[PDB]
Amino acid sequence: DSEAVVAVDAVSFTLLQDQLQSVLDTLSEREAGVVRLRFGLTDGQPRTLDEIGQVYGVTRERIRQIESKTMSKLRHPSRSQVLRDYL
Amino acid sequence: QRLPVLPCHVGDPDLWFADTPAGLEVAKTLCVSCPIRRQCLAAALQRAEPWGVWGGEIFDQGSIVSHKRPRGRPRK
Ligand code: SF4
Repeated sequence: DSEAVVAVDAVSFTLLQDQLQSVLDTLSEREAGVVRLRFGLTDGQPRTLDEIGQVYGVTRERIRQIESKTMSKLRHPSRSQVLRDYL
Repeated sequence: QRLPVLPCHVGDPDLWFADTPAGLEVAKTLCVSCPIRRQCLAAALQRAEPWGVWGGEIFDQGSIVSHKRPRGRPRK
């Protein structure tokens, strides 16, 4: 059955979600909410840039600048090693 | 492996983006003993990182500044 649950990818996916929740929780609240709403980690629905800007009360260029800075912060190795081994 | 010897992720990661010129100075010089300064600095220069300490050097949005300019009137 070449399309079954491989029983180690499921537990690896659960540990990946746990580690991603940890690394996202070690940030600022506004940046973490922006990243979650941008990549759809809340409820599986990705949100638009103007939608995040509307619900957080700032402009879209401010939102995308905060997103770029937060993506740099996550790309930094100090936060990035424990997720670098997963991929 | 050599992970606890790696000076990037030894301590708190929020230090390396502190917005004071004197706070990040020990963060920049703490990568003096880093074993992977060449590849880290090379990746940081090629992918144009806009923030924080990278390869034992600070970064603006595109390039390398020597020391970050403090808040206030600069010295004549
Ligand atoms: S910024 Fe410097 S000290 Fe930090 S991981 Fe990269 S090379 Fe090592």
